[PDB]
Amino acid sequence: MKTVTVKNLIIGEGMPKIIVSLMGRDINSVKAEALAYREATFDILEWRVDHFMDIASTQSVLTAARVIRDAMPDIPLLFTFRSAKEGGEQTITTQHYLTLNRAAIDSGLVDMIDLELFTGDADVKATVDYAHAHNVYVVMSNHDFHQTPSAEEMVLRLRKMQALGADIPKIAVMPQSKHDVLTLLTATLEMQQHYADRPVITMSMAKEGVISRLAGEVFGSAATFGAVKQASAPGQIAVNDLRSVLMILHNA
Ligand SMILES: *C[C@@]1(O)C[C@@H](C(=O)O)C[C@@H](O)[C@@H]1O
Repeated sequence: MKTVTVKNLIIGEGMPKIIVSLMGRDINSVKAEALAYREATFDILEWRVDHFMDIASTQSVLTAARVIRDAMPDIPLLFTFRSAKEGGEQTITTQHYLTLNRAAIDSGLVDMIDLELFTGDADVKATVDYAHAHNVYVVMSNHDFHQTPSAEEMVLRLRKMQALGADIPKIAVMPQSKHDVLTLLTATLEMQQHYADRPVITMSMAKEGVISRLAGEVFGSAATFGAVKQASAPGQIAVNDLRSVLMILHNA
């Protein structure tokens, strides 16, 4: 295992780390949300850039990043544009997606970026290498909002992310049955037992999948998302309740 340490937070050891997502449409709402979020307890702040309406302007995006970092100078900060294809709020070109992520990297404001695997292997690998050349970690991600692949498919998808240089592979999948929740836990455990080179983040979405957001320590999901006021994906619970459960499991 190669853990990821960001600002003295060690991802891939101990209790799963709690991530919350800040969603603001404009600079004013990003400011307001940052001030509210800094009164919540969590480990990693994700900025969901795809909720920001002035996405065409790299400088407006960088201004909003500055607002967040000013509000929370010491927080691990994850910059994520989630494409509509993968459950996000809007669609941009691959070129502009890469431009925004490279700008985030260059700014020095962000600790990690999210890169979607299915952007394309060559673009992903180049962007991973760019991030690493500038001391930024990559959460490489995939989201299926319709269904759950087989455990074997999910393992191979996470292993491919490892192979492309992901620091932290991530998969979120939609259960169509309770069995699919167990499939996601089975894939997660297979990574822990047999492919434990990098921390992985996994989740089964929606209400049926909630247990997967709680059982990260035993089966091997290195982080979990909670909601401050609004969920950033189906199935997230209130962040204080998430924290309570994680602590109970860690100390059981
Ligand atoms: C990583 C990610 O896609 C996971 C979502 C989830 O299922 O909890 C929340 C998103 O905000 C995040 O980008």
